[PDB]
Amino acid sequence: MRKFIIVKNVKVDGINAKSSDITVGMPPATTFCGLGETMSIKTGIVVKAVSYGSVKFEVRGSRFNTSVTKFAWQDRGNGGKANNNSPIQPKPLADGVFTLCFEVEWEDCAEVLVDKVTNFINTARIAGGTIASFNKPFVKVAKDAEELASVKNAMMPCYVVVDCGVEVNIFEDAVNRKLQPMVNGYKKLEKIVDNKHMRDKFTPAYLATPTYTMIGYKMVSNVDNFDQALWQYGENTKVKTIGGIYN
Amino acid sequence: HKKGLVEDPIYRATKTMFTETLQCVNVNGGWFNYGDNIDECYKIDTSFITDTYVKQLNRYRKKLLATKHIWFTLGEDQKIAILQECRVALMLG
RNA sequence: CUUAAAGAGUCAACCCUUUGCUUAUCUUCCCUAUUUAAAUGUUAGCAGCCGCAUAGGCUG
DNA sequence: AGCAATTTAAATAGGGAAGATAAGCAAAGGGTTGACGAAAGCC
DNA sequence: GGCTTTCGTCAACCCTTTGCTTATCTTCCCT
Repeated sequence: MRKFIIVKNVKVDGINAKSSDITVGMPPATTFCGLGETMSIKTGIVVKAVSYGSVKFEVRGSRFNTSVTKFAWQDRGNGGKANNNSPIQPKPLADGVFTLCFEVEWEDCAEVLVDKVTNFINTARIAGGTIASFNKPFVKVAKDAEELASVKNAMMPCYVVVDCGVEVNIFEDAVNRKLQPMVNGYKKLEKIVDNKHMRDKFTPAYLATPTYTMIGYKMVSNVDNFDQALWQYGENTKVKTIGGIYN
Repeated sequence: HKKGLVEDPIYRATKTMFTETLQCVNVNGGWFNYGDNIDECYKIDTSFITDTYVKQLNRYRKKLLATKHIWFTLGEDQKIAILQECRVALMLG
């Protein structure tokens, strides 16, 4: 027995489009799983999965180059060079209207759940982008599978993410089978021995290289199983769909 | 006259027990029609205090008092069916 | 606590000019629109004269 | 002061012409966006 | 003894010019 809260038409601008070194565009499912665990921390409603779809999404720039951001002189000790233009590190920006659907388990009324999600989203930040606007979130429940599809079709219109898996690698199949690659998680390289320059000193830290899976965009109504669009934190330091690989 | 209606999806998802569902039955489930004359709707006179009404209320309340010890020994299924019978007899009367 | 955290792309402008889409065409033959039937619904609310009446009565 | 009838059939065919051309210029700019390493005054 | 400023150091490209998908609709039935 499943419960969901849907925030439709989440207009967000200033999204850090740099998903990884080789992916620029839509934020991956690690971003929205991070947003889900962020509310698990601030609001206390513990979130299993998030199904996110893109209503609108434009990467700022041309069709072959992204619009770089005019950097500001914010480091310490480079005064005197501040009159000249700051050097640009690559961070593409994008705008996106999203539709989010969080699997939550809740025991109180739907009004306080909607208010808690609204108070989170008013202080949230989708992929480094300020949430410009969002409709009032609404609670829908998936008692059975037809009710699961009711929740699924309540995200209309949006293009959700379905996992199609890695056959050999990322570049090969992106040309061959023409699917989109995105960060489904990370791979740990080395333990980090210096916790002085970090957010926490006690949380263990690892250098990571983003693993990618290959995904497709399908409209949420054309997705047969809603579990193939709900991304959640898998126990391989990755994220994964509940329904597995989309067929 | 009519049963309360619960619009809440989480409440419809989770509520199972007798009181634990009944605590979710609010005034907004059909009773609260429009709500602009609430203060006149809750200023009340007490002209019921008569002979036969008070003795009937006392004898029935004490009847309930004496029998409610078997009510807690019932199961959920019993409570639901017994209260359905009580509601049916109440609309009948 | 989401490759989290952060960032002003600004400016400027003469698309010019020119032009022959002309030419000739058989639309054409054919043929049954045929047959009915109450306008009823009171189908009219008038003309004088008795009067102060545009109140009320009478006359045919 | 509303009442206005029903069915039945709507043409078969033959044609939609090719021949020509479809300009040549000249432009299309760069100006900022550099981090390590190394002298070298300076607390 | 670092420390913060400014000047010197080290380079060198082969590019390509839209789809990705493509929207949540009536049979029984009796009141």
